[PDB]
Amino acid sequence: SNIFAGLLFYVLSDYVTEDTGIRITRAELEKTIVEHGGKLIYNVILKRHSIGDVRLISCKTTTECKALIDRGYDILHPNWVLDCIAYKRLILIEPNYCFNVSQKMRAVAEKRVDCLGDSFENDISETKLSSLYKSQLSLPPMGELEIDSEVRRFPLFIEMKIKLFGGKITDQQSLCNLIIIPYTDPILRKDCMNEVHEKIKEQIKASDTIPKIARVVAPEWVDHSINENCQVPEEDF
Amino acid sequence: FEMADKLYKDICCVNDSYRNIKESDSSNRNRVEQLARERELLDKLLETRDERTRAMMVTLLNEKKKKIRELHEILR
Amino acid sequence: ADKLYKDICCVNDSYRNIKESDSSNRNRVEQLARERELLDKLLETRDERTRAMMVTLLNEKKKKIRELHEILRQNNI
Repeated sequence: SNIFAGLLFYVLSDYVTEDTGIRITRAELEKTIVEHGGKLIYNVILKRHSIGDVRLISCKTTTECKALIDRGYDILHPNWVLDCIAYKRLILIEPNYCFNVSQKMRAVAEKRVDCLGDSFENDISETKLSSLYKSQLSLPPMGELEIDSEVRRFPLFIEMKIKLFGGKITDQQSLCNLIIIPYTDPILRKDCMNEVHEKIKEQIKASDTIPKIARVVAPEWVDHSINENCQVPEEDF
Repeated sequence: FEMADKLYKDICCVNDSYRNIKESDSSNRNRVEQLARERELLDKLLETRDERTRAMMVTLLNEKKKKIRELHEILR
Repeated sequence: ADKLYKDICCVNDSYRNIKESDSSNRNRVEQLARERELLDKLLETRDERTRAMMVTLLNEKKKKIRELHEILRQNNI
């Protein structure tokens, strides 16, 4: 055909033993060979070649295949062929075969994924997350961290309450870290500024040094904040 | 009749158990109102942010990964 | 006279809507309200599964970001 080779990213003799479709469609062997055999030179075709062994052997299913895993060679496949299409090739040969080099490759492989799922490939697509995600059992639980993501807020005294919670929070129903307070008249505004802003100045009679004073913010805050990240001072009532 | 006024005594249940339907045809609609208008424009929407959260990760977890391959590929 | 025995029509005011807004509605106000407390129990369950995910990945590559880095000791930058 000559695409010359769109993207000449091998030097290694490929030859492939059978194919199917994964969940979408089906790649159709000639359709593999040519979809890289084009993209780079390498051959099922006659090669008496024995002078050094980079014959990479890709395959979906086995049967007729057998007789050479049952002779030591490691099958590794395919995807890795299709996944090399994605970006470039030095896709460090990660879990995808029928070969098994038990004590010596499925062992050397896992070195090149991480603890849970992804290779250190070019990882991810927002789908590829949900891929190795809906798959789990090991998970080392909570604790402390000091750099975040796109979901964070910190503890206080539902709608307002849960908008804290719905996204990285704590909450927790006594004297702590923050106060969002429910607005308006003698009632929320005044009786929530209650005496209960006064029920803070018992701490001082108590605690020897100044019981640290938290910041106090219109619920208003949470929202006008939730909408990017967080400010505080320009925000009373 | 001194049998009339009984009816001139509906004013009770059939005016008060009615002044009752009120706060039950009001307040119990009013919640189903609130209780929905709330979440049906909350729950599923902050979760627009479950979507924002991904890309951050993606666009800025592949951040970390690149900065392996560079490393890993300056070595013998 | 009998014009009042003729206001039983009233207990039908009652006999449709209080056959609704304390019938039908209270149901809505708990059947589909102690629904929140089905999902909240989830959307924390999930939301905390999927934070412990994110992290331990962010976490996994950061560990490795040292491993390699401080194998970069013999051949410094």
